Amino acid sequence: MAVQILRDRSRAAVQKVVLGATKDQGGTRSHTIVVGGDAALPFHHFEGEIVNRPVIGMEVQDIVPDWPDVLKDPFTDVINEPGRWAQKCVAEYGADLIYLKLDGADPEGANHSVDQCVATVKEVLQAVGVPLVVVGCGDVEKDHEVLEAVAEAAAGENLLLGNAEQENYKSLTAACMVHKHNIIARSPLDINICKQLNILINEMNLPLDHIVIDPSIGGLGYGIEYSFSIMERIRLGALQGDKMLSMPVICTVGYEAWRAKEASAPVSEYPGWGKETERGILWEAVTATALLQAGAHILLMRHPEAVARVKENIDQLMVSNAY
Amino acid sequence: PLTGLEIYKQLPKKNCGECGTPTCLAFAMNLASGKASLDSCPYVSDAAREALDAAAAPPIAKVVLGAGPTAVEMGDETELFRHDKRFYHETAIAIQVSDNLSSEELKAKVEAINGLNFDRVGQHYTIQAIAIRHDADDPAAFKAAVASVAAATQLNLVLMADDPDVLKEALAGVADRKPLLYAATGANYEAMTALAKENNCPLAVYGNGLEELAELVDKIVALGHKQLVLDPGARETSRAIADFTQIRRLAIKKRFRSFGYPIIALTTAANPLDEVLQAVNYVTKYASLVVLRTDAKEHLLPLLSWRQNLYTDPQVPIRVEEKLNEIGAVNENSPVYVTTNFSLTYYSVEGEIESTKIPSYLLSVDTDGLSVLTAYADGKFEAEKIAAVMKKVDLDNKVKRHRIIIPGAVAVLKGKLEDLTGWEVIVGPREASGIVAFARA
Amino acid sequence: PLTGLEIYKQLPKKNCGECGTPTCLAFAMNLASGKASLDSCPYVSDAAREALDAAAAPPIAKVVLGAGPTAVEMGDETELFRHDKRFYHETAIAIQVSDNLSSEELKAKVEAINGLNFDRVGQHYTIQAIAIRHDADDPAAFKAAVASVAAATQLNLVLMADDPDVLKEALAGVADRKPLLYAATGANYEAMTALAKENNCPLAVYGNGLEELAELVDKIVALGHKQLVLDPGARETSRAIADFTQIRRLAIKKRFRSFGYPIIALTTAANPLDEVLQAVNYVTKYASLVVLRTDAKEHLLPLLSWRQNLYTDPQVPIRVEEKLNEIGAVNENSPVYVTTNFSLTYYSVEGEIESTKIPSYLLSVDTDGLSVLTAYADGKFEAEKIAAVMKKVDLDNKVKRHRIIIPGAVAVLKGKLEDLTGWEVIVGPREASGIVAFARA
Amino acid sequence: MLIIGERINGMFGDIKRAIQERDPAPVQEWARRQEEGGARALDLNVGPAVQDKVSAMEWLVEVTQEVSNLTLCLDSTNIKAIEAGLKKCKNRAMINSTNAEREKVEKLFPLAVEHGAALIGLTMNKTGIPKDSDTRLAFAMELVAAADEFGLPMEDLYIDPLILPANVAQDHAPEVLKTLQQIKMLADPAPKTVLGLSNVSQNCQNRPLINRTFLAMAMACGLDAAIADACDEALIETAATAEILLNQTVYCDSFVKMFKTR
Amino acid sequence: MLIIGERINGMFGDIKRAIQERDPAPVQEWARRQEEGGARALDLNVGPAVQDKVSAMEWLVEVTQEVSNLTLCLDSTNIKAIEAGLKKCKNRAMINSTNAEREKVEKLFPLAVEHGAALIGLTMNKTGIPKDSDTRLAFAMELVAAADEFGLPMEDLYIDPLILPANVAQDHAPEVLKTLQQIKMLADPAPKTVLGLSNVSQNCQNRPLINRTFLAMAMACGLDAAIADACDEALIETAATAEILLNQTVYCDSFVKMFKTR
Ligand code: COB
Ligand code: COB
Ligand code: SF4
Ligand code: SF4
Ligand SMILES: [Ca+2]
Ligand SMILES: [Ca+2]
Repeated sequence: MAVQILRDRSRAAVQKVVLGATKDQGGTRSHTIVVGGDAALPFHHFEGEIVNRPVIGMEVQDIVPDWPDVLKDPFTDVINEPGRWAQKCVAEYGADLIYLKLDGADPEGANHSVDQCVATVKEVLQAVGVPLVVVGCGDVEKDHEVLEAVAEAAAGENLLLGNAEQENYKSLTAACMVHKHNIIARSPLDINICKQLNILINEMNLPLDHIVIDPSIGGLGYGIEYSFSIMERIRLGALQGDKMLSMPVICTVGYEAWRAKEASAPVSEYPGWGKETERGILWEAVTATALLQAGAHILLMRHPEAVARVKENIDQLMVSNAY
Repeated sequence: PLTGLEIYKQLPKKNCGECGTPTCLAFAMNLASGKASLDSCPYVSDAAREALDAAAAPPIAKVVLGAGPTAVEMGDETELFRHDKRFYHETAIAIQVSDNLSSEELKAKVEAINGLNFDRVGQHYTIQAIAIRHDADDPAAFKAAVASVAAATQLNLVLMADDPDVLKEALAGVADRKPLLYAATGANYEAMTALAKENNCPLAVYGNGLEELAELVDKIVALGHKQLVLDPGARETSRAIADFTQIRRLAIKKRFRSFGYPIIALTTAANPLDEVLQAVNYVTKYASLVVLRTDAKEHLLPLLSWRQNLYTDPQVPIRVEEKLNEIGAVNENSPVYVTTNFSLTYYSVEGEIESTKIPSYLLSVDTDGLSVLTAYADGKFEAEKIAAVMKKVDLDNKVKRHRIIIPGAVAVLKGKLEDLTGWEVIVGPREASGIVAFARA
Repeated sequence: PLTGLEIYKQLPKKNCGECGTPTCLAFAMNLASGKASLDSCPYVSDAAREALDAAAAPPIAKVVLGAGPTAVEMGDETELFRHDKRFYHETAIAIQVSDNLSSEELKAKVEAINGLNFDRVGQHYTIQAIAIRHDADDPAAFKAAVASVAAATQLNLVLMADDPDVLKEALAGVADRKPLLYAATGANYEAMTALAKENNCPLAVYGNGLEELAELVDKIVALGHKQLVLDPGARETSRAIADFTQIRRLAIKKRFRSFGYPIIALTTAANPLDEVLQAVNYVTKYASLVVLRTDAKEHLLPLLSWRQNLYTDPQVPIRVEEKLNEIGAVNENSPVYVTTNFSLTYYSVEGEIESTKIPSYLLSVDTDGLSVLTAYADGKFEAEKIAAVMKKVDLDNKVKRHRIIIPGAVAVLKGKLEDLTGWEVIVGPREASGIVAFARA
Repeated sequence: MLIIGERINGMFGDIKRAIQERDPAPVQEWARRQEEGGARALDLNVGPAVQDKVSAMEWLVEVTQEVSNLTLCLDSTNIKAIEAGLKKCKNRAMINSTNAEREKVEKLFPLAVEHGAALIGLTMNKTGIPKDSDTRLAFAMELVAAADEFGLPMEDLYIDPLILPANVAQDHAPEVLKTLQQIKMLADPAPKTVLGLSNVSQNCQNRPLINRTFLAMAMACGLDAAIADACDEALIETAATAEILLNQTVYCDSFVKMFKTR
Repeated sequence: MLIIGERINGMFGDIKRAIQERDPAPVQEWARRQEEGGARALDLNVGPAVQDKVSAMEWLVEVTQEVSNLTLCLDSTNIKAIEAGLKKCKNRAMINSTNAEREKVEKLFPLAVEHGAALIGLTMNKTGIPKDSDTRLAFAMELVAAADEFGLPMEDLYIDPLILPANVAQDHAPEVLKTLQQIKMLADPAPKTVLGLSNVSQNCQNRPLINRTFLAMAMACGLDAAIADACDEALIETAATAEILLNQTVYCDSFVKMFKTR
């Protein structure tokens, strides 16, 4: 009789990407964060090692965000000061990373100068001691000028520059190599493009341990399952020896969740949905929670309480369930 | 669909040929192929019984939670991942309630439970059952609780009482319906099995770990009852995911007949917010029926949303209704944007325009829920098709000034679409994200 | 294995889902696959026996003629063409002797029938049975006839008489070796089947056409006698070739259970030479038993030779005994040819040498019956192997020289060989056809 | 293997313009270029570009069989357009295509028996293309049951398990092979099968390499017909070589040439 | 798809001369180019000429692993040479070959378990190579049972139905495919399958065309490994493409390059 624990042995594992660098490593950060290294399905300790837990990065912009009034409330005291904004996310809210989303670099909007964007990055580096994840605004020509200058000045800090798509990865990849930085590979919900993108970036002689996958996740109730399946298929392939899918998975759960009506719409407007306070918190929390079971290593969040409740989830999921 | 080795390994290995086949090993070949029946060989007994049962049966059995249109189906699954094949039966949601509570608070909470149904994305989310637990001192408080709730709500039920005598006395007036019997234990399974037997109700099976669960299940099954739901006794979410996976794995990948039944999960997180997130990990990891304690609309919405998404067939695309969708103010002086009914495409556009801040009409042409470019290639998106959708709206009367905006990706259509629809076609940006720029210009 | 159509057709049309499958059609899919047992559907009784038979039963059943070492297995065939797969059971040749002939004329013929055995090319050919017909006016003559044949021969027997009552009295003594009761007709099948049932003997079935044959066979099956050999009634060779093909085709490709039995043919050609050729057609056209009226040793050898050739397995190659075959009256100065034991190869050589009238010694090296080039490629014709045969074969005692001729195709082998065998190796022409000119020079 | 030429389709630039201006010359040329390639059948589709199908379908039928005698295959969804083409067909015909829905079955099944033509049946329904092969077989079994219903010879029934690009829907390719493999076992005599081979390499790098590779894999599972590009010499060779490896045609040193000159 | 390099075989000229005078250069070089082609395994054969099969086998092993970490496939009928080679294996190896003969099974199966190596089992005996797939499946069942009998990992058993030339033995090719496709019904988990691909195009015209065609056809039936020419670039692309069409690897535009540099 007896009960035989079916343990699926993995042929390979997901890469280990080191974030940030200390004084001895030519950086100025307080500590370093390592992601990936999983040897099985997400939180399957009984059939593989999960050496490093997933981390959570909070979004910080060089300008004030256009986020709903509900989301702006917990940051009202430091929302217009990037240096003070980052310090609160780390000390008060206990973030693992600082997601420096430079929306102010947008030529149409704030139109911050190249010297201003690099000044904001350096400001955050002097504020907190955690590793940074700096991405552009979304303007190809502008980001090519911004991310290049940021990488050159913050060289040694081992930043994680963001978003290097299929048609546009040439300028960003070269910057990461010269100044020793990591890079994010973003794909429009396509594992085929995702795999092909990691090849082109690697073919430029950039190590595979310096790449992190952005599947362009969908928010809860907005095609989150399309990204959920992809993140799983990526996770399977990483264990099956596919080195091109061995990169850790990053998720922009903050942007995709708070752009939904169900996250910020008042209770008086939608009585059937309930109070918009905790409904918005859980909207970003469930989004992150579901993707954690898909293979999310770095979660880019916004709301404080949302981060706290997800951390509690991670705190319990890292408890070894090994038989 | 049965391996020849699995068949041969059960055979006496005599090689007598009384089956009409020289050896057992060759007879195993003929069984996998289907050359002869297994009833021919007069030898063996329990070997032939298990073989027929294992070969011709699903990995996860099906146990219905009651009768009527309100009844839901649990178990019956063949996959570990949703991308391999669609997940069939959504997670059964049940809100728990204690019996030692006052009647006024009981009815007030039950009344709130009946309102736990939401409307979003043109979809309807609903719960399934209510868990009545026994925490009082008097066994007469439990029967006064279940009968009270069953008089207010019409949803399914799940009875939670240790002593079968206390349970049956509370079950008798509700045994004709659903109420799941929670739970059978290695000390009182005998009485519990008999109650679920005569009353024809599903029987929950409790166990301390994987081992005690498997040992108890076989005993209950041997008594004749096969309508069971499994409980590995996992109280922690990490211990849950591990145990919940094994039941799903061993039944599918190993044909373990002890774990060939759905799983009932119990939330243990004190904080209602932590419980919801803990419930997300359950509805994702092969749990069939979860029991919640928090009954807030603020909490049940994100849970029931993820449950719907996960259990959607990856084949069929999520689609919205082919009916003009008013954005913001409208007022008869607004932009009209043409798009398709694919839910993903529609909301990409809906989302972008809410952003624009200009009240807009959005016409999602019925393309069977396909993204316009895919529908385009199908030819589903045609000048004839889009023109006809303009008419059903009878929009031109609706808008004082006639125009419509086409997705930039099918810019080619605009002359032909313009000429037979009689509407000025402006070709918009290829990505809905540039809608704001178009509004500016 | 059966087909999805075969199941659905036999299946009713209720669509009641009692089997666990929504519709009857979808249930046929689960049967052809093996997802569920067919016993769930309570409908019909013959269909359960029809489906069990058709799916399990071979195209043609096997009925044995005789008992013990002298028993011959008829039927059991699955092929239309011998190149698809080999024909399994050879034709049962039988000789006919009329009863009206006097006791001295009845003994002299059977004496010659026993002498119908042949030895050719290292193989032995024999007949199988003797046919005793009834042309006499008195019924009692048949009992004296069969008794006269019973003591004379030990081969199988086949009795031919219309009346069962006349047949049973003569069957009494010889019913131990299972004779072939010819034949069953629609007018007397009731008494014929009953007689063949008690003695458990193969019952020949006659019918005027395929229709009357199939109808009558089914009548006998219902009585409980399956040991049947078919007779379409075709007396003409063109009719027989057509009919026998149908019996053979319908039983294999259409599962026609009425024709799922071996065939018995009757040579009707008056001229003895015309009869043998008519028999050649039959033994080529699926006939399992042909009755000849010729007892000449000249008329049986080529007929039995063709039967041997036709029923040879193509996959399994014919082999010559490894050894030395002296061509003509070979002296101690004549040549020695090395070759392989593949019969085709050896007679190619034997033919060329005898044809040129060259007395010689031929050494067919065992290569498991493989041709010289293949033996060489399969490492089966090493210089080592040929050298060993030179010593193995005892050819040295035979000749005063020590010279051997190698097939030109392995010309290198000969040079290598000379050293380890101690024989002078001459490389001959690549084709045995040049042997005459090689020996002349 | 029955190679059905796909080039005469209303999606191409030349064919589209040859319909609006009614130019027989390009249509006739492709009807001959595909024949030289090795195609013993031609697929006629009017495409979405043309306004009317009844006139366009009938126009293609005439000009195609004007210089060719190949078995014509009508490709459309419109029932009237299909029957309109069957009228002017002086040679053998092949209707393409139909699904398991009765509304489509009742209309096209007797239409194929009437002219004694072949009927390409899709293994799909109103909702969309099935994922698992078990569902593809389910719609296939219904096409077989409907074949024995309307009295249609099984060797004229061409089951189409459908094929999707190996980039967006790679997980369909092994299911199609499993479908084809089990199609021959679900019915005896076994129905024929046909694929839109060129669809498997849509938006894929090195299309011809993917096309001929899947063809060999499909034939190994039992593929009788295939709607692909006949002007691809590399594709014809694989189609020819696969016949030898399936022992369908007696081997010879010039086995490729004999298939191209069948 | 596992590619085992067939080039290092004694039947070839340059290999035989290299063994006679113990020249590592041709043996080591071929080990490189075959790995450059995309082979993850190397088949070493001493040849018929060499008198000392044992010592020559050990030489081939000791000089091949010096410049290659690929899985060595010991190709020898001599058990003594097989075991001797396994004693010199720096890494995991493969045994070629074993038949369904009980006398060989009891000697080679435990030998595979002892060294924890793979085992290639031929579906034959002393009689020779069968034709009918039902016969090949019989010997295959014994090999599967023998694997479980001696406690051998089922995925370490590489069943070989044996392939013969498509000209003189054309009727074997369709039977081999029917053997591969029906092999899955022997165990759960099912054993792996291997083929000596180059044999199918012996003495045939345009061998590379026949080789890669049959390889794709065999993979659809369930071919896991194949001993073929790793220097044939068209063959490697076929193995890569057919691997994608079976959904065994996530598709990308550079799928061939991901196979060669895997
Ligand atoms: C949001 C949506 C994402 N796009 C998608 O989700 C589709 C992605 C994708 C891979 C295509 C390639 C790619 N990934 O880039 C490929 N398919 Co598809 C293989 N497909 C599918 C998927 C359909 C999924 C669905 N529900 O639509 C299937 C596998 C079933 C599929 C099938 C087909 N597909 C087909 C084809 C050809 C294509 N398919 C495409 C779209 C593509 C580009 C692939 C290719 N390259 O060849 C083909 C179409 C281009 C062409 N004709 O050349 C086809 C015909 C293949 C075949 N022969 O079978 C077949 C359709 C018929 C059939 N079913 O048999 C897929 C997934 C795709 O984009 P969208 O364009 O709808 O919206 C988008 C939005 C967001 O940016 O803003 C814009 N926008 C949208 N609406 C509006 C606006 C903007 C403004 C201003 C408005 C006012 C309105 C803009 O248009
Ligand atoms: C009479 C006989 C006919 N020849 C034949 O019947 C053989 C024909 C044939 C097609 C070969 C090609 C061809 N058709 O030309 C091919 N096989 Co075959 C694929 N084979 C077979 C057939 C075996 C048939 C048999 N029972 O032997 C099989 C399909 C099983 C077969 C198998 C093999 N085969 C193999 C091979 C390689 C060959 N096979 C050959 C012989 C050939 C030439 C094919 C080719 N290559 O072009 C190969 C050998 C040449 C070489 N090494 O280069 C092999 C090894 C394939 C493989 N990769 O394994 C395999 C053997 C091992 C194994 N079984 O696994 C076949 C049918 C052939 O010729 P013969 O040479 O034996 O006699 C002949 C005779 C009549 O002209 O006169 C000469 N002669 C004979 N004895 C004497 C003399 C002359 C003189 C003077 C004497 C004193 C004596 C002369 O030698
Ligand atoms: S009758 Fe039973 S025990 Fe005897 S050989 Fe057949 S299967 Fe084995
Ligand atoms: S039980 Fe029989 S009659 Fe009823 S649906 Fe099933 S197959 Fe049809
Ligand atoms: Ca076929
Ligand atoms: Ca396989």
